[PDB]
Amino acid sequence: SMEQVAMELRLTELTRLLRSVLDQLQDKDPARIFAQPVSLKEVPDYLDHIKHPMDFATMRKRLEAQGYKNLHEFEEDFDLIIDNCMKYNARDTVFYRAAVRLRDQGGVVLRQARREVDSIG
Repeated sequence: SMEQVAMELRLTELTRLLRSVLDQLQDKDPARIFAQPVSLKEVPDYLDHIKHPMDFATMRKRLEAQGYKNLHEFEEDFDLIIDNCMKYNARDTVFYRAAVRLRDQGGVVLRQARREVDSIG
């Protein structure tokens, strides 16, 4: 139908916007701490601690499959990156500290994203 197409164009444009959001958030991680999944070869107990692992490469795969229906779903995955890190790693670690800085700096980007998503519909 024409409606299904219109809907598909909306999703494509959301995907376009979320791709720009993702790039902006990932720039706030210049150390690439959150770029890839925690390695289960190198941290073999990880899934005993963290039940829903997440990382920027995994978000990108979902994004490019158009698997984010709305900004909330995208934000859920970003929050998992941060929250998983802040539980697994102690406060006095470069990992924890990187998550805090990513959360703080990401907030600005996500605040405008939500306005843009609502604005453009």
